Amino acid sequence: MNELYQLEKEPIVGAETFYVDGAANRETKLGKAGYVTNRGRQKVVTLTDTTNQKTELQAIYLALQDSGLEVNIVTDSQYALGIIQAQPDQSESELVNQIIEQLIKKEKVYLAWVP
Repeated sequence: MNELYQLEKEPIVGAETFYVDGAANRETKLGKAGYVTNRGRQKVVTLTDTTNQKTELQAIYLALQDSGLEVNIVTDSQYALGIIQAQPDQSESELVNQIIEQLIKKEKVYLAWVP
């Protein structure tokens, strides 16, 4: 079963707004994810063996975890919000997974973007 979320087109009036951020140093694999909210709450967690993509997603997860039943979340990561947006499209994820499975089984493959 493909369970779907519903997002608001505008901020929820009166709801806590979490400004979330995350970053992972490419060399140490050590990242920090966290938020500051309009109501003056702040949290910063540390993640071991992580990537930029994962910490940015983690920051959103934290906000969802620590927020009430109504919540506004502003991320500085286009990537994280993009992953979430694409999640409901089961067909696309299948297509992409099947490409990757094909790539795995090839003995040699040159794959390149040529403008």
